Amino acid sequence: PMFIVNTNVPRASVPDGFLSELTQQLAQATGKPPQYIAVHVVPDQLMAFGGSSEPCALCSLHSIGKIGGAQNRSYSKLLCGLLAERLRISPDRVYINYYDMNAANVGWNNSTFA
Amino acid sequence: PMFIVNTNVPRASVPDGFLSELTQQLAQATGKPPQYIAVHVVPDQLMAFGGSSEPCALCSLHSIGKIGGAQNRSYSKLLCGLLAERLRISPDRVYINYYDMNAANVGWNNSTFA
Amino acid sequence: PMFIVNTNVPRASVPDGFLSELTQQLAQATGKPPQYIAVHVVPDQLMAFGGSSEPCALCSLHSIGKIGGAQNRSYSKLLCGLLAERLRISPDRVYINYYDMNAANVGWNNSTFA
Ligand SMILES: CN(Cc1cnc2[nH+]c(N)nc(N)c2n1)c1ccc(C(=O)N[C@@H](CCC(=O)O)C(=O)O)cc1
Repeated sequence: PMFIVNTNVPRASVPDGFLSELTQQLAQATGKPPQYIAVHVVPDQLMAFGGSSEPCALCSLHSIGKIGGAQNRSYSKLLCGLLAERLRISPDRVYINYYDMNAANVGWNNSTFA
Repeated sequence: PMFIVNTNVPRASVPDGFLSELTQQLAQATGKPPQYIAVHVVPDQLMAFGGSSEPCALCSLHSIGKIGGAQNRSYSKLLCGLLAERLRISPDRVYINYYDMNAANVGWNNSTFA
Repeated sequence: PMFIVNTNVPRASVPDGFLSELTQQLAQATGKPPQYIAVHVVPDQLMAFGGSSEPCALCSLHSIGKIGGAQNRSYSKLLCGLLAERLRISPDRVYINYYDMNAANVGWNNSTFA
């Protein structure tokens, strides 16, 4: 799985250990080994949410499977909780786009997962 | 709806007010209120189009519905027009990927829109 | 086609010629004219892969057609090879998401490719 957060929160406000916390929490949430979890945080972005430049985040979670109605509700609670606690971003200023990827459409290690 | 633009145009060439103009015009174009619109501009990027480093842009528009052939032609005219007028990017050096998101695959405020 | 690479490798470690090589090799691999190839490299990113912040890359290839099982395996060998040779990223620390875009869902030059 791959989780990306783009945010206008400044770099210095991203706490040490945030990438490792995201890795462990997403490994637990997706049921996949941490070795497969990729995380990417992009601070200092020029972005607005609802016309406002107060703290916000635009995010995506891609996974081969483990994506669906109830699962995505759970991921949204988990990830909004982490963004609120660690980055001080209100959950109503976060969007997360979820992508269920087919194995043939994910390259890795000179091939794909197909 | 969520609109992202990545461009090699420098930050100082992004005019004041641009995020608000994008918010307003996308609200009108999609039929969703400004409150739902997120916009994200990423200047100073290392990118080429057709092998050339002349000004260019790679963009995304994500929406739950309101995506389709005629609508996407209209969005492209609107958004290429804005990028040409405000960022001086030729419309033939812009790509915009459109994504019709399922409500269950969009998270916000601790849940999803399903 | 459009290829994006996000990496924690620093900007100074991206060699001169990288975007040009990606453009030429992707034109060759996809069979599309280089005039239609867009490339984008984003170094200096805060990211981790599998619990490690050693060099890694999260990438996307979007194309109208030219996407499929065998084609994506070939692209992954080509692109992981380039990332290893030029950026010193191990191929097992690379993810590439492939997207077969409908022509009506790609804006360009004030319209779509439909
Ligand atoms: C971002 N959204 C949530 C929201 C709801 N439905 C959607 N439905 C679709 N199809 N797409 C998106 N993006 C949607 N987003 C959003 C943002 C701000 C207010 C808002 O300012 N509400 C007023 C009025 C209260 C109310 O909405 O009941 C307020 O003062 O809080 C509502 C919704």
